[PDB]
Amino acid sequence: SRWNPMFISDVHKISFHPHYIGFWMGFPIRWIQIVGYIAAIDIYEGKHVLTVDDCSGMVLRVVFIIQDDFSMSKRAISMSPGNVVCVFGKINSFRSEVELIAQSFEELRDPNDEWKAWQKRMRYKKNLTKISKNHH
Amino acid sequence: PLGSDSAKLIFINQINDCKDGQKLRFLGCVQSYKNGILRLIDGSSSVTCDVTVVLPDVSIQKHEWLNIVGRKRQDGIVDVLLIRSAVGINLPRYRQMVSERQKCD
Repeated sequence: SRWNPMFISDVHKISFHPHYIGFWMGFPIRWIQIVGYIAAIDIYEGKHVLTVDDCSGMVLRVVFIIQDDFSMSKRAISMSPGNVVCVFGKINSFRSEVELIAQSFEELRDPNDEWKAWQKRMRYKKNLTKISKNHH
Repeated sequence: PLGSDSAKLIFINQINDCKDGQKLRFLGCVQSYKNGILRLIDGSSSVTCDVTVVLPDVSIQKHEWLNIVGRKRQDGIVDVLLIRSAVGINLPRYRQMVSERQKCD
């Protein structure tokens, strides 16, 4: 569908039925965008994981599959805790804790980029909530 | 070192409304920086920030704005974990969004 800009706490609320897409307020969700600062960096075999916090009450593990994009993966571990990133990716529900498989990301170095991201997310959530209430 | 808990985005004037040990994120204006203690203010409110373990590698200018992520030690004192300059930030829009995030579910 779209790029669904979401808060991390809401990402953790998406419902899955294991048996490609999840559902948020009844809406099918696959591709999502999140914005927050890097709380941690963990290195795994074949993947780098950035834990991101957007202050929504939950943090999100963002996975960079090295072989899928060596370039982006390199930029990912070049980051430092405290850096703010805008990540676009797909939700992964293999484990009990959902994670985001990154497709692309950009570091946000303009201090104003974050509140604009919060603004966009509150507006998006409000609109989807209204639609969901009118159709249900 | 930051912990896996999510920070509560608040105003400095709300720090004393939170529990000790809680991770907090807030913006503040530099009033003074001495003896490992950074004093930040926002309007009539203020907070003492311990930056002894996270000494910036660049000089801090009086009245500049900083984004802080840290843990509340006790009323009026925060142990800093992360510091970043908020230079050029649109304060009115920033406070508007902080308020909205606290009010919207």
